[PDB]
Amino acid sequence: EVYLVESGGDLVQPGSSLKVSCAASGFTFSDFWMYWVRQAPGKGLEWVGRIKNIPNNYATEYADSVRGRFTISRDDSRNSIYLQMNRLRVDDTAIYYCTRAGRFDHFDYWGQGTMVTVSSATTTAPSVYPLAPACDSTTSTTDTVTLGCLVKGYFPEPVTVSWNSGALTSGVHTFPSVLHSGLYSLSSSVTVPSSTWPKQPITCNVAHPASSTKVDKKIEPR
Amino acid sequence: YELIQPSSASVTVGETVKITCSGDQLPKNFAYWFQQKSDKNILLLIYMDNKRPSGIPERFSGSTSGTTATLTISGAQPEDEAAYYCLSSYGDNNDLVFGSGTQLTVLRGPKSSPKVTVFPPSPEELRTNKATLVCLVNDFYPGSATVTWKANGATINDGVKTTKPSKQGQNYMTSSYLSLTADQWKSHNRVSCQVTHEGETVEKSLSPAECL
Amino acid sequence: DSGVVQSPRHIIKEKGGRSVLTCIPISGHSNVVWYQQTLGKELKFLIQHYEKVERDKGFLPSRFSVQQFDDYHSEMNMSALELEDSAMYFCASSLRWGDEQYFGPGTRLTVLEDLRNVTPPKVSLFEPSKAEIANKQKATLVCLARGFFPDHVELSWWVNGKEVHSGVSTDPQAYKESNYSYSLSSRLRVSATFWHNPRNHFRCQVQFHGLSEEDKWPEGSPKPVTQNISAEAWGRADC
Amino acid sequence: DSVTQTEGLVTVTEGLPVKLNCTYQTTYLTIAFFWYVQYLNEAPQVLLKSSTDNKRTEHQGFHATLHKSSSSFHLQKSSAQLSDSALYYCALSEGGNYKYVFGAGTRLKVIAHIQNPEPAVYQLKDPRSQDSTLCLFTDFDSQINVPKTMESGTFITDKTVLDMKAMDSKSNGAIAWSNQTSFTCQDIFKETNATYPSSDVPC
Ligand SMILES: *[C@@H]1O[C@H](CO)[C@@H](O)[C@H](O)[C@H]1NC(C)=O
Ligand SMILES: *[C@@H]1O[C@H](CO)[C@@H](O)[C@H](O)[C@H]1NC(C)=O
Ligand SMILES: *[C@@H]1O[C@H](CO)[C@@H](O)[C@H](O)[C@H]1NC(C)=O
Ligand SMILES: *[C@@H]1O[C@H](CO)[C@@H](O)[C@H](O)[C@H]1NC(C)=O
Ligand SMILES: *[C@H]1O[C@H](CO)[C@@H](O)[C@H](O)[C@H]1NC(C)=O
Ligand SMILES: *[C@H]1O[C@H](CO)[C@@H](O)[C@H](O)[C@H]1NC(C)=O
Ligand SMILES: *[C@H]1O[C@H](CO)[C@@H](O)[C@H](O)[C@H]1NC(C)=O
Repeated sequence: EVYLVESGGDLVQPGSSLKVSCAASGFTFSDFWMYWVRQAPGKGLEWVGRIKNIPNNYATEYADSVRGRFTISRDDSRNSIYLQMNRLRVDDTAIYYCTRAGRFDHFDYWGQGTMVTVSSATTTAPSVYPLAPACDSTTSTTDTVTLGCLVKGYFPEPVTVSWNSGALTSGVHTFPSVLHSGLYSLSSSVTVPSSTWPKQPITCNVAHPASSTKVDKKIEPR
Repeated sequence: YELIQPSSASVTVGETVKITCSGDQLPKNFAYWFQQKSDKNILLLIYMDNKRPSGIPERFSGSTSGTTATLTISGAQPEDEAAYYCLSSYGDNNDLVFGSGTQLTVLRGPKSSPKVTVFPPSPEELRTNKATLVCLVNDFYPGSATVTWKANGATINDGVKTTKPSKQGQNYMTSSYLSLTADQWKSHNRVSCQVTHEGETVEKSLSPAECL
Repeated sequence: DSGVVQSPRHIIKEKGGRSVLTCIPISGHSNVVWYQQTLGKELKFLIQHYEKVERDKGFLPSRFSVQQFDDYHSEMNMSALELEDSAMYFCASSLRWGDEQYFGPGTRLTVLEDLRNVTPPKVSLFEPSKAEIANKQKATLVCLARGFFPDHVELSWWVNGKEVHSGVSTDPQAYKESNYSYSLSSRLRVSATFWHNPRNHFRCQVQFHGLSEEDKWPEGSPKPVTQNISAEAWGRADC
Repeated sequence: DSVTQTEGLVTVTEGLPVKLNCTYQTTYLTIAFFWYVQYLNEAPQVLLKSSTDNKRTEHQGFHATLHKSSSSFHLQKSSAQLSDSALYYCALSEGGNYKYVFGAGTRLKVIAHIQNPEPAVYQLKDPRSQDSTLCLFTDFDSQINVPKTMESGTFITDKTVLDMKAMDSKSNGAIAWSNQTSFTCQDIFKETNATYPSSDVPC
């Protein structure tokens, strides 16, 4: 029941300032040093810093990558530590993770994280476009049929793409995003038996947490 | 300083693998091995370079000689194919540092073949005067297949973008895109997406872009 | 040297650990023997060596293998240490066969299950009692080092920068406050006149012994290394 | 072969005599017998050694004459100082095997003698941490049996003697502490034969 919840991430323009927090629950936040750690999309884990408790003068230590701009702060009264980040750089865009180190426990619990996007761009609402074949390219083994949706035009944090509001879970295929001209894009496939969709609804429910993307696209035939 | 870790790794189900992390100050500072799955969850496998936490597979040993600690996955399993990061300290202030992580892959054996699926630009898509051709490829193992598009039998090298993900327990995939001027596709003739699956000179061609 | 030398005098390690003891015999003496004193003091014969590594074996554990050198330096190799090996390893020396042996300072090593259990103590200086001063005309300063593990401590009293023993009384052996927590108290008594003197300093120093070079300490907190923790107070409390 | 000696603790009051019994058992011609004194926190040092069958082998207080006939190297000391408080080892070296036999050992605890016992238990404080249930039992007779802890968080050490700057008599001590900040020295010090002097602070 030990819980670590990061909060504060956000997309902000370079040279900016972001202060993310790390919450705690399920133990004596008291006898533990806490640390900060970010990770770039395809990049590995990168340690940011650590902050000891009071008996250790709350000593703070930061990696070289952010020694002069990044800072950590602890708030025992709330059982939390924060990260004040200034003069931010795109290369700072990452998901920050906070862990803990006790007398016997070491880096066991990690929080979900919190996304920070440092870029000179703005939330570019996504656009979903139905994907459908049926161009009987003579050599049809159409044992099944596939299709999906082309979410394109979004850039913020990850998004969501369901099908028939969950009902359809088997035969789905949400691939990894793609960086295109500063704008993300992503498609989602689904494979059913030939005689199942032109009759049954094959709708895809796209979402984009950034900007209320309550989208639904009832994929009709051509 | 810097911690070395092999860029990747490969072990066959049942067998055993060995990930090495070389650290100049290893002899002085402890090591810690973490596991990161496609899900992006951080998992502490071993700590104090050789003491595994309860709840973790006993096949995860963690020795460490001189300046090189090692994670050892005995009888490697499928659900074990993920990222592995060694952790340690350095300097007087025991600064912390991770390795360049390692990407071990678990070989199964069932060699499947490609399953391409091209998709012509959407009507509304063309509406915006844009032609983004999505060519997918499913159910295949193992080697990555370079999905190269072609125009009338002549490769295409502009506005394209592909990946090589792998999920669906024992099932690899890809999403080789391809943008195009609405007045390029409308005025195109043979949009292709040649896939090249490992092991074979594979060429699922599926020469698309013909009807209307 | 005309005196046996032993090193190190304190070794804390975890199981499986591997340490080595050393002994510099009295110059001239050829006969060198290693002894082990276990819980309560029962000198037990390990392995004896005479003029180089010629030997008369004993209960010396196969894991431990000692050899002599040219200078006659003899070391004791400890490997695969176990909680049972926790002892006081003395090294004695002597001349020709049969006359007066000489024990070195000894190396007290403690093998533990969990190093993380090691921890410095907490020194607290408790001032005298107004009563005592009035009635008995004396001032008794009580010192109480608490919550520390390897009872590898040595309390010392320091008045005015100078170490003192007259009137000092430290506990013989540290008590086991808990299963993983020891404690040791001591007391010092000085005249009610000396106590009252505000220009008089009193310091209780507790020399604790922890890990060293081979500091393989968990990266989650401060390594408890050998250290000196103290507590000091001056003269009469101002009224 | 063996060198057996008293197994008790031999508690003694300063001034009275002492006598640790040591007998040996050897198959070879003994070369020399010795007595070792190992003081608290110190390596074992020779106290005295002998080879003749009658030489009141003397040293910094102790004396012990050997007697082959009855096989014995008994040790005794008329007046006993508190400094004598230590562990004693009887040993020897015999021919043939070259063996250097050692005695089991004998602990020695000489206690003090208080002229005018003034039993009293005070409660001292600690300017540092606010918590501090400390008690000091002093000047109580050297023969009284200091009570023992009856509950956790509490603790009563063992009596200990202190002889301040050579001026006069010494003093027996015994301190106690607890977490049960509800208790008082009188309670903590169960079975009490003392005065628990204390009151409000002037000024
Ligand atoms: C101690 O003995 C062990 C035998 O297990 C050996 O590996 C080691 O090198 C020896 N080291 C020393 C200092 O004697
Ligand atoms: C270490 O000490 C702590 C506190 O005394 C105790 O809880 C623990 O059981 C000991 N051993 C280990 C392996 O934690
Ligand atoms: C610690 O206490 C436990 C009781 O749970 C006991 O079994 C064990 O022997 C003790 N260990 C130490 C090192 O005191
Ligand atoms: C600890 O003891 C050493 C040697 O006795 C002494 O030099 C040093 O000053 C002591 N440390 C403190 C803090 O008193
Ligand atoms: C020998 O006699 C003395 C004299 O009382 C006694 O103290 C000692 O205990 C005896 N030896 C043994 C082994 O009891
Ligand atoms: C106080 O006594 C000990 C040590 O002070 C502590 O562990 C315990 O929790 C307290 N007493 C009780 C009854 O809990
Ligand atoms: C009780 O016992 C003692 C031992 O000190 C004796 O001196 C005295 O008569 C009694 N004193 C008190 C305070 O009971």
